[PDB]
Order: sequence, then C-alpha cells, then structure tokens
Amino acid sequence: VTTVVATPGQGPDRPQEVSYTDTKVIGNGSFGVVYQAKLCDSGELVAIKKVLQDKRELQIMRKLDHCNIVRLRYFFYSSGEKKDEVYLNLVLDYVPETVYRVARHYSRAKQTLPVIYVKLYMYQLFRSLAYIHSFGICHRDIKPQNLLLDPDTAVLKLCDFGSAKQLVRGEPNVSYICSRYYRAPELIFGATDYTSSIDVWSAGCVLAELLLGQPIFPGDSGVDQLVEIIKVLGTPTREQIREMNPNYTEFKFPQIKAHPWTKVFRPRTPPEAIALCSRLLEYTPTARLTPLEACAHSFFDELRDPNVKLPNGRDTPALFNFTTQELSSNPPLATILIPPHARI
Ligand SMILES: CN1CCN(c2ccc(NCCNc3ccc([N+](=O)[O-])c(N)n3)nc2-c2ccc(Cl)cc2Cl)C(=O)C1
Repeated sequence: VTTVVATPGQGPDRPQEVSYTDTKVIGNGSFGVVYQAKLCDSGELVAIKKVLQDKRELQIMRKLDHCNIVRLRYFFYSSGEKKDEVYLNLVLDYVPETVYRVARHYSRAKQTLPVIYVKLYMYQLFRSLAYIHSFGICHRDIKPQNLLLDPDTAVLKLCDFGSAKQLVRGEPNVSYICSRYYRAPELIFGATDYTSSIDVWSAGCVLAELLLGQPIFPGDSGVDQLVEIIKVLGTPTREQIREMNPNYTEFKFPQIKAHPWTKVFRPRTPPEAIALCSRLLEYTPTARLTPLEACAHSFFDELRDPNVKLPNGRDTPALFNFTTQELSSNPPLATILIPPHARI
C-alpha cells in the first residue's frame, strides 16, 4: 500500500523521501503507463507516468510553470517489468478527466458539449500554447486525450510532452509527428522546416471536433488524412502548397471545391465559433492565428464578461493572470485579453 521513493523534483536539486498509496493504473499506451496515486503527507492525488528509457519530456517539464499545464512535482528513476532497464517516473498533478472523455459523454448522450465549456477549454488550450510557444516549444501532439480536465472547476491542463521539442530556425524536424487526425497538412506534405503553428492547426481540429461531436478529419493513413482535409478546405493552391512545403512540387490532385464553413457545422453552431475555426484550419501556416490571437477572438468574449459564471454556479477558473512572458508575441493584445474588471 505505501510506496516510498527518494526524488528531487522541480525547483531546487534536493532529493527527498516521497510516500504514496492507493496506486491504480489509469492507462497504457505510446506514452508508457500512467498511474493514479495519493501523496501520504498532504493526501493530494497525483499522476505517476512511468516510461522506459531506451533508443525531451523531463527537460521541458522541469522548466514549465503555468496554470494550464500539468506541473511536474517530482521525478525518479526506478526498476520495472524489464530487468536491468532504467525507467523514468514523472510525479505530476492529477486532473480527473480528459476533453476526449467529456466530449465522448456528450456525444453518446446525443448532445454537443455546451458552448461555455467549448469557450473555457479552448481558451485555456490556446493560453497554454501561447506560453510554450513563447519559449519556442511546440507540443506536437495536441489532441483531446492530452487536454486534462477538472469538471467542477472547468480547469484545463495540457499534458504529455513526450513529442514536444524546441523548434529552432535552421534545424530540421521530423514530419511524421502528431496523432494523424490532428496532423497539420505541412507535416503530411513532408515539411521539416515547420513552426509552432502545427499546434494551432491541431487546436483547430480539437475546436471543430467539439462543435461536430466527432473528429473533423478521420483519415485512415497519412495520404487519406490529406483527402479528409481537401474534402472540407478544398484543393490547396500552388501558393498554399509552396507555403506548406517549399521543396514539394509534385501534387497533381483533382479540383475539389471547399465545403463552406457554415455548412460544415450544424445550424445551431455560433457564427463566432465557425469564424474562429476558419482562422485556425488554414492551409498556409503563417495565415493561422497565433494562440494569443486565438484567446483574443470574439468567440471568447463571454469569458471576459464581468457576470460570467460556470453552469454549476462557481466562478470561472483564472483566465486573465497573464505574465509578460505569456504576452511576448503581442503585448498590445493585453488591452483585449485582460478585461476592465480583471486589471490589477
Ligand atoms: C490509451 N489511453 C487510455 C487511458 N487514457 C486516459 C483516460 C482517462 C484519463 N483521465 C485523466 C486522469 N489523470 C491524468 C492522466 C494523465 C496525466 N498526465 O500528466 O499524463 C495526468 N496528470 N493525469 N486520462 C487518460 C490519459 C490521458 C493522457 C495520457 Cl498521456 C495518459 C492517460 Cl492514461 C487515455 O487518454 C488514452
């Protein structure tokens, strides 16, 4: 029942005994294995991610500090299933749900996720992206499963930095990255010089999925993923193909008309949600809004209303405590982002 381990963790390099109990398996996958546990001293729930080390998550997790990113409490090396292999354990903050599971509850119940939650969850996702992109860090795996959620407080926390990397101009990066459904079209065209706007495309895919109740681009392969994008956005132009990958020149594809954005979504869909979505799911990577510009979109105006409350009656979580680092990409947007009632 009680497991005792020694571990340094974030902040100062000082290993200490951490005792936890009520260990339970959350899930298994590409990430490794994630367990739920309770810290004995405080009685706080935590998520322990055990990963086998062979063949940058730790490096990135020790530097990040944000309200919409799951924090690293502690980290330790241990034994595991495989003898003589080294396993890294990340003790992170526990959040009970995922955007995937919450969206799946509403879909199975023939409902669309309420707009108030679509606004709250997307705003906090873009806010977490504005923060990591201000350090040049691209997540490269934005999807509903990686967006942790606390249903009662409506707090969203971005997790799983196992695909994350600091993008530097001049250094190439792998094109086969991101879960296929949320993969930006530059990556499909084999671009190695892509930017952090691949996460904005992936966030646009998450937004569209919450408005439709099912993935907008459910491709069965890298090639079929592009067919799903073309069926909605229409055939990309030469300029768009050059913008996505400057070294691709061989795209022969039939002329498919774009599906108008008003027709993609159901008639009850708010126009501002559609308008925001059209500025994220753009072929040209530079034409996409930055995460900080997405936060300042008119679709999130209700969150900036002094009288906004969650359906349960609680206040919204913290949305306007922006740091200077977080506003770096566009300091003048602080006028829109921090409303009159939230300033000082
Ligand atoms: C294939 N799998 C099956 C399980 N599964 C799943 C089911 C329910 C929950 N509920 C939230 C529980 N808490 C939690 C989880 C992860 C972290 N984390 O930092 O990674 C933290 N801090 N907390 N999460 C997960 C989950 C999400 C992301 C990652 Cl990487 C790992 C897991 Cl198991 C999946 O999405 C897909």
